[PDB]
Amino acid sequence: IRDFNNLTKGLCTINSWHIYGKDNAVRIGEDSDVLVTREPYVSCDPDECRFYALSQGTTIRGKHSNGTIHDRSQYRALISWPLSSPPTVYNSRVECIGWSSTSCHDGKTRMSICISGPNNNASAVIWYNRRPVTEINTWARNILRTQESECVCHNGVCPVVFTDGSATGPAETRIYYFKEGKILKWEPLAGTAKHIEECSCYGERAEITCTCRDNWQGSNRPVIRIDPVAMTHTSQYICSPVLTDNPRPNDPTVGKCNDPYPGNNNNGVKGFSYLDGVNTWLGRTISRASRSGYEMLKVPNALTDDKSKPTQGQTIVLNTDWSGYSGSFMDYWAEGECYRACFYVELIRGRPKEDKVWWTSNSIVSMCSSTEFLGQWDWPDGAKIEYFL
Amino acid sequence: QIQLVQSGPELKKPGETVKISCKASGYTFTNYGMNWVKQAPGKGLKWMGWINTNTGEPTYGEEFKGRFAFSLETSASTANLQINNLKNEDTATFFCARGEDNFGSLSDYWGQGTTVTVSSAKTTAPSVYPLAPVCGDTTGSSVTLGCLVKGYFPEPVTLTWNSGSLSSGVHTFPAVLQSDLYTLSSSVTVTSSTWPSQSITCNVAHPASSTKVDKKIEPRG
Ligand SMILES: *[C@@H]1O[C@H](CO)[C@@H](O[C@@H]2O[C@H](CO)[C@@H](O[C@@H]3O[C@H](CO)[C@@H](O)[C@H](O[C@H]4O[C@H](CO)[C@@H](O)[C@H](O)[C@@H]4O[C@H]4O[C@H](CO)[C@@H](O)[C@H](O)[C@@H]4O[C@H]4O[C@H](CO)[C@@H](O)[C@H](O)[C@@H]4O)[C@@H]3O)[C@H](O)[C@H]2NC(C)=O)[C@H](O)[C@H]1NC(C)=O
Ligand SMILES: *[C@@H]1O[C@H](CO)[C@@H](O)[C@H](O)[C@H]1NC(C)=O
Ligand SMILES: *[C@@H]1O[C@H](CO)[C@@H](O)[C@H](O)[C@H]1NC(C)=O
Ligand SMILES: [Ca+2]
Repeated sequence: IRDFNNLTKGLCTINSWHIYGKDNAVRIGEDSDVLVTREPYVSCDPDECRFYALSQGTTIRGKHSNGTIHDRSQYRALISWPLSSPPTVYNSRVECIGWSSTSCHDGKTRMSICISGPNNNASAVIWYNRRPVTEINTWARNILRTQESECVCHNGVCPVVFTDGSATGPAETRIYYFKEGKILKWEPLAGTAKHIEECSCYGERAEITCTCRDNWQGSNRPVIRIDPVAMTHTSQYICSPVLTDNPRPNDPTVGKCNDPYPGNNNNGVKGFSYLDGVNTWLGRTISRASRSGYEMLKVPNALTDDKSKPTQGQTIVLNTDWSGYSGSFMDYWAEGECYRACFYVELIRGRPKEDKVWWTSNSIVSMCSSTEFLGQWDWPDGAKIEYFL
Repeated sequence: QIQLVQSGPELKKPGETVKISCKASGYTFTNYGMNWVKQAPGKGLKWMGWINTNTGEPTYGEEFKGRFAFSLETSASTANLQINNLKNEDTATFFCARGEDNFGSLSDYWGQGTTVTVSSAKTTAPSVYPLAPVCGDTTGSSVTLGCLVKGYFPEPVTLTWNSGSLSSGVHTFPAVLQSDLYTLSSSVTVTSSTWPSQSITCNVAHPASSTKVDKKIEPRG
């Protein structure tokens, strides 16, 4: 659309979740040429939505897929492919090179940010309208990292959070505000979260909100609210005792708002939440211990009340199937009064758990908010690790 | 919370097949898969495999493929183990645990076990004898009585001094196998004031062959 976007609506009433799109990438990859991806996200253009993910430069079935469990290699790009098609060697478009990304569209065209390099000489290049325009070196030389999901723009301004430093320590997270590709401004992490890792975001009423990972000492979730106009921000935790990170302790009756709810150490998983008062929904794995299942629970006022519980659920995928990363996205350009809220779930396959195959790849599964209360299905990746042997 | 109960402990001679059950109280069967662990009086705990109580997908640890079969009676929220062409090597106690996650890496909650004894021996009900003392200062202001349960097969044997009500003072020993059968002992030290004033008794149920004795310990002194 020839004019930048504004976030002018609020969320629609989230009463159940319908299916939006699921590629069956791993089921199709026992016989077409699908690339091994990991870390998916889905982000829309004014004209189409498309799945994204980091590639590993090899197909599921080809010999170089052995060891795609390694997060970082100079063979990974951010690639897009049409909704619910597989990332296949032939329909996949490359966006930019490197091992951590984040991309979003500003109303006019799209930005895409790729981070690359060795852990202590890594570098970000912010592409905008498929041309490189800015580069950022590491500020702390320890695996410089950005969102792994859709970033969000308002009036030409798209906040990105980055983190460089350790996911065990204090690390140095830093919020940037780009416009048309250039560094407008940036800010150090302000507010109460201990460590910020890997956020997923959304926008409503001129506010960009983000749910993230406390990989340091938190089983609850640091949340960052950004004012795109003031180019300013806070961090805090989700008050609700329903813990969404994973691994997890049992859920308290009273969680904690301003510090990491403790129990688990140096471990997390990327995840999201829609924080909108009575109409709040928190996604989390069904497993306490590992990436199995995905549940969506209505927990009214979860961000604020430190004693909040579910009033309604929805299982996205059974505990006896596998889950993984999750982040949010919205069709910002979509006719209506409000924003249909949506999310994706990475279905991870292979190693380390299904170790009989030497690879690790995944599937997208994805849902969006239905105001009617629709019946539920649960949505398995679907492949049999035994046909690849 | 989750309350898995398992079937009673069988005696099956080499060659046969036994049905071992786990019945799921507590959770919603379908969203948590069943784990089966073997505990020999040897190694300690062994994973035999999982059962996806949703589709029925079974996974078996190498030593278990083929003679073993995890199955379910869904409806009953029951999971079953089946050992076919039974070896005396399978003589052990098995568990169903509940897999927290997909595949059953953690096992939150375990049933109480089911002990199989693979053996050709005959069920020989016991002879129960009341062991009462000839005389002597048993430590001080106290008297021990005893009871021997010789002749039974197979274990278990449930002993109780006076209907359960006599508790403080019992030391029931383990059974020990001499060749074909078991022999057992239990001691109960009572106060000098309690006996033969009150009525001490050695109540014995041999579940295995319907035997239940109550020898009284008459003074015989
Ligand atoms: C047709 O389709 C419709 C629409 O899809 C179906 O209706 C939906 O069906 C759902 C299942 O019944 C129902 O969800 C439930 O809603 C209640 C509200 O009254 C909510 O509390 C439930 O949430 C718990 O349940 C799941 C397990 O079933 C848990 O895995 C989840 O964590 C929630 O439990 C935990 O929450 C609290 C804090 O943790 C505790 O109170 C609770 O004990 C529990 O703790 C354990 O679990 C945690 C993770 O598993 C763990 O961290 C912790 O340590 C503990 O281990 C659930 O959402 C939907 O509300 C319902 N929706 C609608 C509109 O109806 C309908 O039934 C279908 N009908 C037919 C014919 O098919
Ligand atoms: C976006 O909103 C700003 C005010 O925040 C306005 O000046 C601008 O022209 C708007 N652009 C569009 C396409 O709505
Ligand atoms: C590749 O896979 C093979 C078996 O297919 C395995 O033995 C080998 O160690 C794997 N890794 C590398 C670097 O070759
Ligand atoms: Ca965490």
